[PDB]
Amino acid sequence: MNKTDLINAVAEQADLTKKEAGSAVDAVFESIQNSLAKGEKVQLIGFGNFEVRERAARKGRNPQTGKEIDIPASKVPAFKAGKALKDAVK
Amino acid sequence: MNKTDLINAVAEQADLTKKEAGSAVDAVFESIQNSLAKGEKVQLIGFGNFEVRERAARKGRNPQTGKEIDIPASKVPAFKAGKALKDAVK
DNA sequence: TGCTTATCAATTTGTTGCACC
DNA sequence: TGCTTATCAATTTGTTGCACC
Repeated sequence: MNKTDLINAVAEQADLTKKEAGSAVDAVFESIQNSLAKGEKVQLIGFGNFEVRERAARKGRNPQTGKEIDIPASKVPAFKAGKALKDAVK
Repeated sequence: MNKTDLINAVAEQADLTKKEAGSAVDAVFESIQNSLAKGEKVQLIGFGNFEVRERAARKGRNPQTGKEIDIPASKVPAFKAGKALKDAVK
């Protein structure tokens, strides 16, 4: 599924036009994104929670030279799936 | 931000009624859940990917007995953040 | 939900290039 | 928007119990 697919699925289930569904879908993920950008958590009952996490510094490898790379600590978005999601997948 | 806030933000940004925004938000979560239930990833440009991950078996510890726990393999929902989202949060 | 054991194990993640990611 | 390095490092994850709602 890509976003176009999701838009079509939403239009069908919510009984909206394609345009309205597109607007709706763009609005949810822009809104989740903007909330995370402010360090604000997003808690979506029946789905899951997004939050910003502080990731510690770590190491990577350069594939061409084989040299170790320093990866500095950074803020990263994380998602915690709710029970409904976990159950359906399992 | 919670689901109610998300619905409100959706109604405003997408120019939809609350009923419509409500239905759309529900349809988004359900569509994602259903796609994952079938093992198919939901890929959203910029934002990231919701996907199904086969988690290998692992080990834990019982906090009261100190005995090792065999954590079996299972399928779990995972989220892989896209570039626009990673950038906006760092 | 949100924190939580360990004289816990070990899977997982993140790294570049690809003129995009 | 997905593949991708490792004769790669090492953070992270995941475990159960408790205490709230």
